[PDB]
Amino acid sequence: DKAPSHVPFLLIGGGTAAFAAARSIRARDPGARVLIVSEDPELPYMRPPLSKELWFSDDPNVTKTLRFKQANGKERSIYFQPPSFYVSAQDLPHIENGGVAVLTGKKVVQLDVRDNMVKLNDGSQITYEKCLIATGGTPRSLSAIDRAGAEVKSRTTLFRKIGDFRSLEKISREVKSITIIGGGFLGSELACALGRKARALGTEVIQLFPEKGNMGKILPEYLSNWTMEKVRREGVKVMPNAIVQSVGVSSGKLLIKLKDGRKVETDHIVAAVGLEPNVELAKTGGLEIDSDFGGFRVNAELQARSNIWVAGDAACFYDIKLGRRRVEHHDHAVVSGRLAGENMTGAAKPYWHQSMFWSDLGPDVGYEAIGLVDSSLPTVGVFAKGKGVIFYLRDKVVVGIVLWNIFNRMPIARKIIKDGEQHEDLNEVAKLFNIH
Amino acid sequence: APSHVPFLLIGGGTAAFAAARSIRARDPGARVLIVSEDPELPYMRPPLSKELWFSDDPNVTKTLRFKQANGKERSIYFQPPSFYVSAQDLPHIENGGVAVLTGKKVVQLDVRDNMVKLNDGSQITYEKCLIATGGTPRSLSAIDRAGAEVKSRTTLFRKIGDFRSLEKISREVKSITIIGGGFLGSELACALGRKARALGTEVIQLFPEKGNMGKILPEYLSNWTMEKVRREGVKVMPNAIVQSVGVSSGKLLIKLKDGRKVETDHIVAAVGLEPNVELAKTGGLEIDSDFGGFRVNAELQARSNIWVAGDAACFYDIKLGRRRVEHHDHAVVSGRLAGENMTGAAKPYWHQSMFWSDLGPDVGYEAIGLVDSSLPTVGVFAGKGVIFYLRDKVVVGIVLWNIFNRMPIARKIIKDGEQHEDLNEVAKLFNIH
Ligand SMILES: Cc1cc2nc3c(=O)[nH]c(=O)nc-3n(C[C@H](O)[C@H](O)[C@H](O)COP(=O)(O)OP(=O)(O)OC[C@H]3O[C@@H](n4cnc5c(N)ncnc54)[C@H](O)[C@@H]3O)c2cc1C
Ligand SMILES: Cc1cc2nc3c(=O)[nH]c(=O)nc-3n(C[C@H](O)[C@H](O)[C@H](O)COP(=O)(O)OP(=O)(O)OC[C@H]3O[C@@H](n4cnc5c(N)ncnc54)[C@H](O)[C@@H]3O)c2cc1C
Ligand SMILES: Nc1ccnc2ccc(F)cc12
Ligand SMILES: [Cl-]
Repeated sequence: DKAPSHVPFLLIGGGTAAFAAARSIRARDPGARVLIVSEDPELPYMRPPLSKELWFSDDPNVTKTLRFKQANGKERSIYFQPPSFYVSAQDLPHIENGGVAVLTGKKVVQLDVRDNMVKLNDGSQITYEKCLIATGGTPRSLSAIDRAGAEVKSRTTLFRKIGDFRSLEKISREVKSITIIGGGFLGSELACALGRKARALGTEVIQLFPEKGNMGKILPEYLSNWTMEKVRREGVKVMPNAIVQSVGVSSGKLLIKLKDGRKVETDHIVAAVGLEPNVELAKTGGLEIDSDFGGFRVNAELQARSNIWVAGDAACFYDIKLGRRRVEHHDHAVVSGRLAGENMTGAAKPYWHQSMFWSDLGPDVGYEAIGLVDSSLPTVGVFAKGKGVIFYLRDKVVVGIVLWNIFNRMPIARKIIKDGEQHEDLNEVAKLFNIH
Repeated sequence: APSHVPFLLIGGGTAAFAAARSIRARDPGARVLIVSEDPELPYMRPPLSKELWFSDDPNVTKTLRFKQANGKERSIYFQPPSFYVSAQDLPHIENGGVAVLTGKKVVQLDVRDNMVKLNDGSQITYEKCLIATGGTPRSLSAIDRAGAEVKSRTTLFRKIGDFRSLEKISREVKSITIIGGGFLGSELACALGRKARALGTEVIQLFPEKGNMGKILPEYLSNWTMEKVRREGVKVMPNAIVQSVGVSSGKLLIKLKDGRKVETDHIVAAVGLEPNVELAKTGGLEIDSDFGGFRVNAELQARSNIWVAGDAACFYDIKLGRRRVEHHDHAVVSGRLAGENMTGAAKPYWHQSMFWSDLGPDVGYEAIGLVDSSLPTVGVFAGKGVIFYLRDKVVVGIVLWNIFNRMPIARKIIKDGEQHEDLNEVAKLFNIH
């Protein structure tokens, strides 16, 4: 498709934050003409299903349909909207009452803030009246894998996109051993997914990471340790306290050497070791980057310059209640994207409604969280019967909450963090989550 | 006070006035309200440490008028009172105007409701707001830990009242000690030194650095400046760190960490500035933990309808990085820029501001950009000279020593960002051969 020379609303990146902004812009300006520029070839879609529901689908064609049943039981697509919801970029300036167009397979490579203009990888130039940067991030790699050969790189997956789910799902049906490097939520979710698939095929799934347990940087040690046992019981060989020294090929198999004496033989590697914000457009744009948290530095309204906002994983924003942060959650991309779209239509609203996070580690372990969640903060945990709540404290105030197997109570956790009261007994607060 | 005003400027100093003029020039019917905690109308401060001390008129303390370098006499006030309109008539007068509400302090900022609250309970809503609160002079821990008599005999020099009180003190006591080697402390030393020569009194200046402006100028130039300050009738004591200050038989006794002790009658502390950021709490506005002040972007904007300018603004310089500048011309430039952006300009800080200092009649300094003695420097001299401050193989700051009317040249060198193969050739641009 050809890109129009001018568009009122330009959204750079075609992910969750961009789509939520497009929906928000259209809801507030019913005749709005919104162009999304996406380097990926796919229309906007949500990523959480790529490590969860799509692996537990009953439909054996799930790799083709990309449909899944939600907790409510209703089936849906990973795509936020079907193609019929969008208009073509060529017809965008002509269609009555405007619409939302997605220019796929195109990357914005230059940003001219003074002239309100971008340049694409094919030389096309597009002027805008208001611009959203929603470029997300790029998965990090391991130094050991960067130093390894080309064969190792070709057998290492950085799990982010639909193509990664399709390649890894097919690999899980062809090889006998897959090793996941990374103890975060993504690595743990993939371990449970591959663990379930391995039980039916009789294959091997290994997860190794330097922490003492899964999500060691997020959950307290005792809860991190308990989570590791549940991941192990999903058919996963979990190796905590594991630092990769090198990776090589030995008789067709990948050989992982750890800083200790242990060695791991496997057929394929999946690296889930964090994200790097896509901030390359800051150079040509003269946009400030945050050296502490990374990403584009924006204010409480997600604004960088007069006609430029940033949302999603790439936005380092000022939280008037919690301080300067950068969040990499799905619901944050939705909330921050929606907020940006509103401010692109004159709302002038600060980030106020805190976004939630969630993770499913099998069918028996569900986590929900909100606010500042970091195992380095002091914590108070209250548990009962299997379930519990963990409060993260700062300045004698709750700044983060993790709900373990407690659902439909995120608004309560959100209000506790908003009120910012110095509680004399967190066990009484725990009763708000039906913990007695 | 009006209940509502389109343009509200918090603080009545250089940045506020420049913003009001800028707003009025772009929106000729604009109605601008300045809220100033001081009782005085907007005025420039540089004369308070220079021209007003070298005036021939013995009534200068009353007139607050001085002769410029051009020789034309003027007031420290930016405009006469007749230039302003009253706050009562501001919402009614044809074609609007600029009003100043003196003796009133904004004590609360409600960003959500576009509303401020004054110290007298008055509430004022706005459509666009400029925070130009400047800063407050810092004090010394040694003087804060001292008694009330020490505090009462220590001057923090910033306002008209400080000039009047210090001028009177210089005619009543025999020894004044300035603590601080910066531009303010050195200018006051030369001023009191000239005034002391006619009375035969004493002026002492002590600071921790090896010389005047040790944090700004390279060591060799800082030392040379110290000798010139001494020749103005000043006893300069470098490498001096105050350990404590007390009163001994009616005299102030300053005890230094190195064992030295100084007897004096009055102290002037010129040891830096603290940005007035108290409104950030109620306003939910971010402060910069590195440089201090309100954190704003390249357009000096904090929130949708709030800008910050002057000494209190920590802004992003797209060419030089995040900074906070405390110069007179920066308050003028940033204030003007804010006013333009408050009327839809959407312009980033681009025109670099200059600063200057006069240390007597024989030493004039002008500088621009990032000027810091910790940066690598190259000095080219001929009585006069230029000092280049380098970073990433590029000139990021320039100091001109006794070279005038060439700041646009220095400004262009920093803008071009060229990697010069020979800075001696560049010095020829400043008539240094
Ligand atoms: C497998 C997986 C599972 C997840 N599961 C969960 C979960 O269970 N719960 C949760 O809370 N979060 C989860 N997350 C995190 C959540 O998906 C992210 O926070 C969210 O996708 C971030 O949205 P975004 O719009 O900021 O960026 P992205 O979704 O990454 O979208 C950015 C898009 O812009 C493109 N782009 C980048 N630069 C340019 C450019 N210059 N020009 C054009 N296009 C460009 C990128 O290619 C990408 O297509 C998961 C993430 C992954 C990868
Ligand atoms: C004695 C002296 C000599 C100087 N000489 C030079 C020189 O030679 N060259 C140079 O480049 N620079 C010089 N400077 C620095 C220059 O004067 C300052 O950079 C300039 O005044 C900054 O302007 P401003 O608007 O940011 O703040 P200010 O001029 O300080 O104005 C702020 C005003 O706002 C008021 N205010 C604060 N908070 C509130 C509130 N909540 N409500 C209402 N009002 C409030 C403050 O009382 C003050 O009146 C000198 C400064 C001083 C003090
Ligand atoms: N000459 C000066 C006197 C007092 N304060 C100053 C602050 C900044 C500056 F650049 C110059 C000053
Ligand atoms: Cl000291």
